[PDB]
Amino acid sequence: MLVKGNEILLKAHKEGYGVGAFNFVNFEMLNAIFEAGNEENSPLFIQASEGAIKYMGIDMAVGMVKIMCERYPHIPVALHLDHGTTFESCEKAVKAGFTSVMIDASHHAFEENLELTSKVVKMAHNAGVSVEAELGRVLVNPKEAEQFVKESQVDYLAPAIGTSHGAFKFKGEPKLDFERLQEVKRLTNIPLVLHGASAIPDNVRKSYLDAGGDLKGSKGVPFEFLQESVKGGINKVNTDTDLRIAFIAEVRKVANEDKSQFDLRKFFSPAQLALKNVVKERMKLLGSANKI
Amino acid sequence: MLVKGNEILLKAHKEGYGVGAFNFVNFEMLNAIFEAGNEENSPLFIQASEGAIKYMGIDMAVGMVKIMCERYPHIPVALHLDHGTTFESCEKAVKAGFTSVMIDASHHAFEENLELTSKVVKMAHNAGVSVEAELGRVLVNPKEAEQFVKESQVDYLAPAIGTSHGAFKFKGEPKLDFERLQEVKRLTNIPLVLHGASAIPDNVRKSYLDAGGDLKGSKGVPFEFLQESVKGGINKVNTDTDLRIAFIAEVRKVANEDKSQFDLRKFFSPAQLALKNVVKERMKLLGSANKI
Ligand code: NA
Ligand code: NA
Ligand SMILES: [Zn+2]
Ligand SMILES: [Zn+2]
Ligand SMILES: [Zn+2]
Ligand SMILES: [Zn+2]
Repeated sequence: MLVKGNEILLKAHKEGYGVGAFNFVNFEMLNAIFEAGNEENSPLFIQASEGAIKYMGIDMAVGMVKIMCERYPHIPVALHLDHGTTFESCEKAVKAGFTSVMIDASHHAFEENLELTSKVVKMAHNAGVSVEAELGRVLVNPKEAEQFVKESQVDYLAPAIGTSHGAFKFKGEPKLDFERLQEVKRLTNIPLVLHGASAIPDNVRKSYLDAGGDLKGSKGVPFEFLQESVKGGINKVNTDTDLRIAFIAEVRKVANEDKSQFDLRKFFSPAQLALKNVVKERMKLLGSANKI
Repeated sequence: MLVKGNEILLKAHKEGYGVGAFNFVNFEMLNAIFEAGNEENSPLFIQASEGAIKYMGIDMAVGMVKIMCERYPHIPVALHLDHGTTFESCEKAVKAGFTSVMIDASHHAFEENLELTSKVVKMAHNAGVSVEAELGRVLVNPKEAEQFVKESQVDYLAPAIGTSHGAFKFKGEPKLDFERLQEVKRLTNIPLVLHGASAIPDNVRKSYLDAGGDLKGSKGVPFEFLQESVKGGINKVNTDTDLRIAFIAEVRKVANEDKSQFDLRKFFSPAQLALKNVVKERMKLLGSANKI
């Protein structure tokens, strides 16, 4: 059932596992994410970026998730606004029925970030909705994180410890500041969020290139860094790129191998399966499998 | 809003125009169809095959359409089960919120076709749902059609007048029996349905071939035959193949021109536009534009 984001992440926080936060932009992605959670007996964070919401319509985004929740009413599900850019955007998500909203003001100075975050928190908490904020761009200041969390009363925090959104994360070898993660965790004692957490698994890379795609030397967060992140206190692991590559790899493959194929189901049933499997493996990696 | 299929088709019947019946299998197809209906001020018949319902789940098929209707509440919309093959399938569609159901028993002899159709009609009319049936494979016997409609109470009839499904309709020159259509129309005085009515326009074919697609010498119903069909009494024009070809053309196109592209919206926003334009033009051709 559809629940406050903090309901899910407080449990992950206390028990020391990570919950994948999986972006979707249409029915096929959403269906595959839900089937993965059902098969791995794992809670789900479902997130939609502002762009995904513009594409679907916020009414469709919420509506499709509510249908999927009724289909799998035993799975805890949070519906999360990913990288909300304005108070008004977070407010619209709250009104539409999102159960978690992220406000990204990390590009502002501390005082302005804190002020905007606090305003979102007041609004969202009055409506029973949980709030994520971000600190750091470059890396988080743990004492700043400590005061930020206490002052804003935000539910979870994304501290910058060395990740970038999308492919092409690291200018070489993957590096994450785990001692800084541990300090943030110690001082804030709340669920923490990792952005830019796609790993680009080798099998997903191989299916994408074998289908003719070009990943342009992208580097994901290695699996061991994700596991060490969770050990350091990460409880929400934002995952988008991995899903998109796996999905479009299969779409490209169908197009290549049958130039007369125009039944959408023939493109998107294998795409769903590939996406579903990435999610299932990620739920096992992060420790959310069998936590229902 | 969401209305009984007969509400839309009775108006078309009485005023002598055709309403396109457009199949969907996911959100992108449904969104494009609805934007077309909104931009051409046209009533909408939205169709889901049994395969599409299995792919989406009938709860999602109905759910997404209801969301779309609330987004465009000035548009009359019927949600129609396309080629229901059993009573139980039609009954499940009625229970899920479909407003029109088609039972295809045209492969049975007249007596068994009529018996199953009448059983579906009694169930669906008790629930306020309209019913379509089919006669002919062999082209329709107009005198059978007259008795069939009188005895079954079915709301609209698909008579076989020379069309098959999907691509590869005519292995030569297009040809439809308009004399037999006019007779069926005169004897039944109900809305009539044309199955296998995709035209495969030249521009859609070209886009698909331009993107490396292979249409294997497929040929559709020419626009002038579709217009002569509506002149003869066709009021519902089943359209599916044209939508898929135009959609997948743009998908293949995006895959070909950028091997690093894996943002789903970059594949499906141009796909939606190409599908919307096919639908808009078809609505103009059939005479449903500006009938809202
Ligand atoms: Na987020
Ligand atoms: Na039909
Ligand atoms: Zn992010
Ligand atoms: Zn971020
Ligand atoms: Zn048909
Ligand atoms: Zn048929």
